[PDB]
Amino acid sequence: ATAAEIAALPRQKVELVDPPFVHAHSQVAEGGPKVVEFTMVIEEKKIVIDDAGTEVHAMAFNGTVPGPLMVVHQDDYLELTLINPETNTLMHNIDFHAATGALGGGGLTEINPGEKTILRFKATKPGVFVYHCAPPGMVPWHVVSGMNGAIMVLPREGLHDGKGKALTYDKIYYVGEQDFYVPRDENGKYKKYEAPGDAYEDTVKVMRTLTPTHVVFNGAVGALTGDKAMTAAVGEKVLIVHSQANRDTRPHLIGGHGDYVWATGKFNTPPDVDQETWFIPGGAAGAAFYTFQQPGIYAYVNHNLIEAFELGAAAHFKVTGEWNDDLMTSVLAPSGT
Amino acid sequence: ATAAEIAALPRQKVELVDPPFVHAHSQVAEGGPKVVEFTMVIEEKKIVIDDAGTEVHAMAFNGTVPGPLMVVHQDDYLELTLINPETNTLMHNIDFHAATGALGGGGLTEINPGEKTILRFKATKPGVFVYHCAPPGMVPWHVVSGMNGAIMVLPREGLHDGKGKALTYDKIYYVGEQDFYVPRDENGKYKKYEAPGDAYEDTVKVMRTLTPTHVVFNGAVGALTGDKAMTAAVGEKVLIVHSQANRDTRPHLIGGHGDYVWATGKFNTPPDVDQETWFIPGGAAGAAFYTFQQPGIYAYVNHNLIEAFELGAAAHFKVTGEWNDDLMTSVLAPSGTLVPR
Amino acid sequence: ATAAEIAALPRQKVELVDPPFVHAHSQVAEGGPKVVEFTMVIEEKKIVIDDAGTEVHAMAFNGTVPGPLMVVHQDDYLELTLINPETNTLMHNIDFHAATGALGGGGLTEINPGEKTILRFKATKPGVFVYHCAPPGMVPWHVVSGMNGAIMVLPREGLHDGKGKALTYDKIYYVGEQDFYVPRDENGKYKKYEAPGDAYEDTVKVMRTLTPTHVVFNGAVGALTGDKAMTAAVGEKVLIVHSQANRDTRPHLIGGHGDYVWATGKFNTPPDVDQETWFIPGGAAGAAFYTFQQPGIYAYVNHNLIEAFELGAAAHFKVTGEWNDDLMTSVLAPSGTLV
Ligand SMILES: O=N[O-]
Ligand SMILES: O=N[O-]
Ligand SMILES: O=N[O-]
Ligand SMILES: [Cu+2]
Ligand SMILES: [Cu+2]
Ligand SMILES: [Cu+2]
Ligand SMILES: [Cu+2]
Ligand SMILES: [Cu+2]
Ligand SMILES: [Cu+2]
Repeated sequence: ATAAEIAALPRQKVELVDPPFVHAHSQVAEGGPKVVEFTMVIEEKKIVIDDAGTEVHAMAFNGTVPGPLMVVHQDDYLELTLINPETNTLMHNIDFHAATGALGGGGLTEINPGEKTILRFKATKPGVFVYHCAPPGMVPWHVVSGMNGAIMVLPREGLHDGKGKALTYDKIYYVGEQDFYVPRDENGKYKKYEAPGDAYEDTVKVMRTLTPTHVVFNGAVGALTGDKAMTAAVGEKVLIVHSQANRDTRPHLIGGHGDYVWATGKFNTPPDVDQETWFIPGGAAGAAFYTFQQPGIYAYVNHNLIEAFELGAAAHFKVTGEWNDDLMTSVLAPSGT
Repeated sequence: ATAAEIAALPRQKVELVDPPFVHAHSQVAEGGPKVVEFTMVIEEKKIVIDDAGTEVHAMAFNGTVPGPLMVVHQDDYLELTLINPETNTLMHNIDFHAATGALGGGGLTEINPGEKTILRFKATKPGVFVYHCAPPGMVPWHVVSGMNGAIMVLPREGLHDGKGKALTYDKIYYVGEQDFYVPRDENGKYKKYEAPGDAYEDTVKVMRTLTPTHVVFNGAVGALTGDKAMTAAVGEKVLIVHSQANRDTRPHLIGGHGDYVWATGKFNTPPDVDQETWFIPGGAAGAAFYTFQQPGIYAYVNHNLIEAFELGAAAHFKVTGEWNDDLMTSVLAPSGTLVPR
Repeated sequence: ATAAEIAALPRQKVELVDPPFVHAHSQVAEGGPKVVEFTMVIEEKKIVIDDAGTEVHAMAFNGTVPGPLMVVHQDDYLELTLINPETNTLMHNIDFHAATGALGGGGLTEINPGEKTILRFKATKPGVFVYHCAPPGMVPWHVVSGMNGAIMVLPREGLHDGKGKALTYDKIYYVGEQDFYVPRDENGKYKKYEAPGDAYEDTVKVMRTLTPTHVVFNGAVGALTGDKAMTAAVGEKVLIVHSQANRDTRPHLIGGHGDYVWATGKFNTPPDVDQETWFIPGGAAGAAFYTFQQPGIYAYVNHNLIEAFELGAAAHFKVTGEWNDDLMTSVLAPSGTLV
């Protein structure tokens, strides 16, 4: 498209919402290509990531870890206003893995506290994609302080299976998984600090072990449970988008499956089917579609079960509806032999 | 299917066999859906996992690590009687990743010592799938104590390649890979404990390093070697099911390939072909089909070679038959002069 | 093929070049099956791998880490002369994951210093494949001392997408990624050793932690950056072959994609498309095809960004050509209240 063709397209402003929900959008595009406008404000903030009161100095797009999901259609333009408020201490930027050129946008969006910038890129490839901060010389430190999220670039005709049949979800959730590297003192207790830059050296030492102290969804142990358990009903079709900007993961729905999984996250790569556990490499997003068939509490985990049940990587779905005895029944409930 | 329709189905009782063997089955289903019956007793038992004599309190379905492979066909029902004998100390249950509902059956099968339960599920999706114990609050410790295995839900029509041509194997093996996290003392020697519970706190510390001390097939270093090597002949078609309930692996047949690999384990996902090394994420099973072309000893490994040769993840195949110099020949054997060094 | 037919095939000798470059070849085969002859000399030598002067006693096919890429077509034979010079100290051999039999050739190629051997195998399967040394009983030590590379067995009709359209690259690069395990003393300083065997017990202790001290391309931190960046132009089609003989990696082109990725490395498995980050398990090679669309500097990384930017696994591409403002533009450059 020429600059005059892009000038003539409609603009749409979107209000973002906190993960794991996703802002309003249409699965099939409503209209020709648009320039879709988003704004995120970077907040350097303390987050508490476990029930021992462990703290992280988060570097949080729109104040959440992960940052929020942006949704556009293929060949729309995503136009981001990124703001780095004067109350922050570090320079930040943004790399969209969905984008083409200038290190994903990072080369064009380096903003010191008190600056803003506006980047536009054409979303030429359909899929779910990581975005993350990447300041030269400090890249993994920002990413493993929670400065990452994902976008979804839907095909203009919505999702389809490998054979071209429509897949339409009722619900969509976004699970961002985070590896944290929290320094400990000589007694094994997690250290606290009064500014992000005070933890830097201690944290690089833990990062270089390649062994996270915590692996969590939505920024904390247990965050996607209780008030934030994800909801569905028997018969509803749910898309679960999962990202991990730095480290591999292997998502699994305990008691369910991934009926269709774009494990690579890319919708022109046909999805795998009937998955028990799928694999998303560090630096990517993936998406699984499932139709619930049984009610109950489900857990949703990274299936390194030490990562899930010792280090924090477990969420719940609460699912209403009628039990199906054909699919599963207790013929004899636990009872003396 | 209604309760009445399920009741009218034929029942078949299977006698399980120990890994890496798989109980007798038919590749193509014989007749219509069935309720296929299995029984396993859980044994908490000390096992040795290396030639030094290192000792784990295993938590073993049917007394083996891995637990045995159960084979049914798509839309059969798998009906398991699971028994937790009164000589065990812990509650156990089972989660079938092939099943739908109640945490894969875990929510409906928590048995204390002295209890049994019968779970039935419809095997709706074809593939190989992990199963493992999962007591709430203690899940990884049971699974990395060996309490996991796999099932295979064959399509009713048997296996096919991605273009629909039949793939019929002559033998099958099940390789269960287990990461173990054994505590060490102040000088670096592995510790032994009187009961499973005495090991718990020291074992969780090693688990949280995410670094196994042992990574093994069939429960111990070298278990599938020597008189326990797997075997085949030139021309024979072998399916190798591989599972890992907790941690990634990357299987490889040294001197062979995976001609067709369902790396995800799911038979409605077309298999990769011509693979050197395939990848099975923790929490899953996969399957590779190969036709042997050359005789001799092969190794089958996790191709993190430190895991294979330092931590235990290496098996052998002994293959009989004639050597094929078209496929490979030593044009000049190692030769030269005997030099000082 | 009868014995006289195999004996009558043409023999062609090919000169290797050092990674990340690849020897000249044709994408579509030229003529019928041939026996393609290569020779490699193994060098044991000390290499420096980071800006602190840390040393590895490298075990290097053809004198490089990784060893060079050999390129043949499907149903050619690859006939390698492997030479272990008398100034080396260790026995070595070679396992081609592309080959069938004898542990990939390792059982037929065990050569002490002062020996040579010639192995021929039929390249029956198309794809990129690891090769590595594997002396029984010391396999991971040789591989993590750098003794590994890859080959490419192209289909005779060249590459194609999943629909059958031809995919023809202008350029090809081979990135071999290496995990090293360098012992440290109790102050955290990397240790140095007189002879390669002197480091063996300390190095296996590091190996057993499963945590590399360094993760590098072309054998050293920074080897493919700066003035050693790989190059392309806007409009150019580039195939990037990547291998890792011992440990998983997850390549990513920062500011680009893998337009077609044979993530398994095998050309009869249809490529994934539009990839951000692909995944190559330890013990395999993979290949990504991309057409560059934007000029400027790119980084090409293992996207565990701690492995990329703390442990060494980052390369650059320098790309010439015109900026495309349709694909990306700065609507407002970084700014505070005033311009
Ligand atoms: O089935 N997840 O442990
Ligand atoms: O070729 N297996 O090391
Ligand atoms: O986009 N690589 O960090
Ligand atoms: Cu930042
Ligand atoms: Cu990135
Ligand atoms: Cu148990
Ligand atoms: Cu599970
Ligand atoms: Cu060697
Ligand atoms: Cu190998």
